[PDB]
Amino acid sequence: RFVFPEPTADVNYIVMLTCAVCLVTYMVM
Amino acid sequence: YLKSVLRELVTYLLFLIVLCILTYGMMSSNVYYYTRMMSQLFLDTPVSKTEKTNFKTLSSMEDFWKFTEGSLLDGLYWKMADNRSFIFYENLLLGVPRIRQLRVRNGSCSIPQDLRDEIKECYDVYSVSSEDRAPFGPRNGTAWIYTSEKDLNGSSHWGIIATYSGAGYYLDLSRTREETAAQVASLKKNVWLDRGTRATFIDFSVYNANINLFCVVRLLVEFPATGGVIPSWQFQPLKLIRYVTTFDFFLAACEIIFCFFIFYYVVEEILEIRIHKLHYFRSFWNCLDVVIVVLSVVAIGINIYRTSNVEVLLQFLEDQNTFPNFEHLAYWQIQFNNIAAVTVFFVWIKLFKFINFNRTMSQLSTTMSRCAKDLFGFAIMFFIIFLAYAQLAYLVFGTQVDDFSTFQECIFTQFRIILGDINFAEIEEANRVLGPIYFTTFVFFMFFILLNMFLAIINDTYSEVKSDLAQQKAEM
Amino acid sequence: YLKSVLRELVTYLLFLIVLCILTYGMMSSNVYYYTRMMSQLFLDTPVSKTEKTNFKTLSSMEDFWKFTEGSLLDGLYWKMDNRSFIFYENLLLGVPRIRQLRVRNGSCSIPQDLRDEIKECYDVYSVSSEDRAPFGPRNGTAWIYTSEKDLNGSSHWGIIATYSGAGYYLDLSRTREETAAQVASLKKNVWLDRGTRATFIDFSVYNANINLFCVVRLLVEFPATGGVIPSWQFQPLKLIRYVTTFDFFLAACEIIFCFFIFYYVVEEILEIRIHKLHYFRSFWNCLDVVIVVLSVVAIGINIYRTSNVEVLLQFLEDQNTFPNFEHLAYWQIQFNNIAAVTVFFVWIKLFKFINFNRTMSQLSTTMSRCAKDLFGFAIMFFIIFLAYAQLAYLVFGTQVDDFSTFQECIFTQFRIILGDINFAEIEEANRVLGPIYFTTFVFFMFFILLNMFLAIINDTYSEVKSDLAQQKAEM
Ligand SMILES: *[C@@H]1O[C@H](CO)[C@@H](O)[C@H](O)[C@H]1NC(C)=O
Ligand SMILES: *[C@@H]1O[C@H](CO)[C@@H](O)[C@H](O)[C@H]1NC(C)=O
Ligand SMILES: *[C@@H]1O[C@H](CO)[C@@H](O)[C@H](O)[C@H]1NC(C)=O
Ligand SMILES: *[C@@H]1O[C@H](CO)[C@@H](O)[C@H](O)[C@H]1NC(C)=O
Repeated sequence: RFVFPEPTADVNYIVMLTCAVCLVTYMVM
Repeated sequence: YLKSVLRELVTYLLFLIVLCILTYGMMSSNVYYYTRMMSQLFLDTPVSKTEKTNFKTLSSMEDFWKFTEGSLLDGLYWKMADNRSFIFYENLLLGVPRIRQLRVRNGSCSIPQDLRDEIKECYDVYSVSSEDRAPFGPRNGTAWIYTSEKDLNGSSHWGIIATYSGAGYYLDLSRTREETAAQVASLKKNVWLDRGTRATFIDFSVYNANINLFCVVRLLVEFPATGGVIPSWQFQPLKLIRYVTTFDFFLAACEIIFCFFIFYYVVEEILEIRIHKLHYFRSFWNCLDVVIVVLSVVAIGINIYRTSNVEVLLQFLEDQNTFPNFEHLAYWQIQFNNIAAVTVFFVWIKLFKFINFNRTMSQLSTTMSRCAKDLFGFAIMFFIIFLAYAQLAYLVFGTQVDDFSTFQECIFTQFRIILGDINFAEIEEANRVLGPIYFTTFVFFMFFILLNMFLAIINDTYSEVKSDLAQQKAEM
Repeated sequence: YLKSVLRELVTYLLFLIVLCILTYGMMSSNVYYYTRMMSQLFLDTPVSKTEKTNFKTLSSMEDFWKFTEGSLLDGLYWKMDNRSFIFYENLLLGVPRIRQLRVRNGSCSIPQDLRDEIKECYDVYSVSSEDRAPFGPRNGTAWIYTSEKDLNGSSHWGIIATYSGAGYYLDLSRTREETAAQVASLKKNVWLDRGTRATFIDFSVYNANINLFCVVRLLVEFPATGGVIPSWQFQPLKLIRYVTTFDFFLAACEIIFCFFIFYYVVEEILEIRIHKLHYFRSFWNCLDVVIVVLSVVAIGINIYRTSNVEVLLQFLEDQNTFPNFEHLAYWQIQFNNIAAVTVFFVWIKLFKFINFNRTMSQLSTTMSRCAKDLFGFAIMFFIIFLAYAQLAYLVFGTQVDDFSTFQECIFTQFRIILGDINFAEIEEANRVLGPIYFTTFVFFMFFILLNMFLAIINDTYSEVKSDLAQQKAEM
């Protein structure tokens, strides 16, 4: 029921930006 | 105290002169002219008598076809039973050259349903997922059959648009000009470069037996999905038969001396970190040591893994009618050169530890070390503003100017604007408004405010340092 | 203020006037246009009507053979035996000479692996590995080695290496037809083989209107990797000085300069015998010593040069040979360099006397007290500069031809500050670690090292003003 993701597309920025914003606000707080 | 400092300085000076000898040996006399003549022979020659276009300014696929059966064949085969070819009557062409193609399949791109009446074929951008792996055209030989990366002894390349695999449809050319011309004509007739193609590689090598220096040539042409042609080139000189003359033995001796010096430094570092000062990182003269040691160890490992893997030369030397694979050696040579350059730069920077022999040099070092903190504190804000301008320029001008097309290109363009190396025409014609505003505000706020605040901080720190040393010395 | 300093000032002004006259009398106009027309005639002219290639853009050996039989013979011989006038004013002296330097086959060690495919190796040019044997139809002097002492030659220091004065030479003729036939026969019997490493063409003209010989030397180098590197040298000389009254005036000025130099030498020698022994702790004394030694060197060079005019007399005895004027041109260039350096130093010596009021004194004191800190920081600045230059040499030293040599790396780094470097070539030479070097260098030069010089100057100037004000206001 679990599938290894394929190296399709190029890259996604939504998840990376959200994680970076969360880490930065955590550090500042 | 100073007695051991003398020994440390002597050891560092010996290390420095050994490294300088090694770098002078590795960067020998003028091999610049070798690559100069090769490049100007292959990159600057017009593709034909009538056309004024060359490889550096390719525009379409027909230009590539003209260049292939054209300037390339003229610059490859030189006349002087099926004799070899000497390119400048000095450089020997090893084996045969090879051409290779990377293409995508038809149907890897879903067009909207309401538009599936006027158009029926869409070719995706290059990706290993969507790469074609099927025969096409007159499927006879290796030019119309997919060959795996491991069956081609290939590797990735990291071109400009994307990173290309080591597989594809390849063809090995011949030793004489007539055979190669016939092969290229047969490829062009039974159409080989269709809309599905995405990259083309041409590889060969030469020897130039006068000096002892191989040269590997690789030409890449990229066909993006949006249309157009992007050419690139790569000429690399190598040395794989090192031990010939006395200077080679001298360089080998210097290499083993360098290895012994690195081992000595590693032992000293471990011994001093083990016993005392377990924190050890509040100095900035010990992080430099570990950085230098790590870089030198990586360079030694790369050299060991590179010089011992010369089996391809042995395979080529027993059959000189086949394409020699020299791309891996060129790649590792480039990596070794980069690492060695960084290491020698840091070794030179390390010299600042010993220039303290009078009151004039001590106070300058004290001033620099004291103002480093404030400079970093202000540089954080400076870089935040710099990146704000860079991202604004990337978002606004990024699709029209050819100089803001990527974020790093925006950064480099701004750094060039600081030097006054900018041309205002393109930045203005791209946007009537917000164009002049960006340039004017950037120049004003960068030269009138940010550049002067650094001077303010540095001058205040230097003044206070000099005044407090002067007061302490005059009142003791 | 008193008589001694006034005497020193008067003597210095007289010496400066003498030097100004001497330098003005040797760098007049109409000397630039001479060499300019000569260069336009010989360099910019296409090798033939059907080709756009000239000497400055030679690319192969066939291009060299086209140039030799083409623009060279058009620019040397002009029609009115008869003599040749270049621009109807410039007279071609004697005959031109061509000379090649080559290495010997077998000057290498071909690796054992590839010994079965390549049989010929010719090393790069060196004195220890140069050919000394006849080749081809070994009858004339173009197929026989002639030593340096028998050619009255000397080194050249070309682009790639320093070439010897020997080689295989040929003296051309006075008429175009004979020279063309000679070059045709020299090309039919192959004279430029794979072993050829350098070629020289030499001649001279007179231009009797003004009194100025011109010596022309063209060099073509063939690297071991294939290709052609051209270079040229046009140099005007004066060897018949005493023709007019201005020449006698210049000779009198030269004698006066010699007397002044003797007086300065005897004064400096008389000073350091017992009086202030080891007085080298002053700037105005080291400057005087430098000026004296440079002037003595220039006087010695001039004496050793002007007494060597035997070549001119020999040529005038027989005007059908090759005039050998290369040594005179070399020594003239050296003398010009020395004269320029010494005139620059005697000009900057003027700061010893501009102290007539308090403003000049304050500025001089500030400059004097800035020297130590500026030198101490310049040591660090040049350490960083040399580290960056070495990194750039190791990274771009084979593709960018602005970093192709260490001194070229230094000059390119100095030009980067002025912002006249393309940055397009160093971007494609190395996509990573190329831009990093550029950005880091710009940041550390413009933001950290200029402001440090300015801060040092500011602090020193303020401290000097404060000290001088306290000294003056507390009498
Ligand atoms: C590409 O594939 C489509 C089906 O998606 C087909 O209709 C079209 O003919 C193909 N084009 C070719 C094979 O050139
Ligand atoms: C790849 O290398 C092997 C030897 O390891 C060789 O036999 C083979 O021919 C090479 N591949 C090609 C396509 O030549
Ligand atoms: C050049 O040197 C090689 C070295 O053995 C020799 O075999 C050859 O005959 C020489 N001459 C020529 C024209 O190659
Ligand atoms: C070199 O100088 C001597 C000095 O008289 C002269 O005899 C000789 O001819 C000169 N060499 C040549 C090649 O002319």
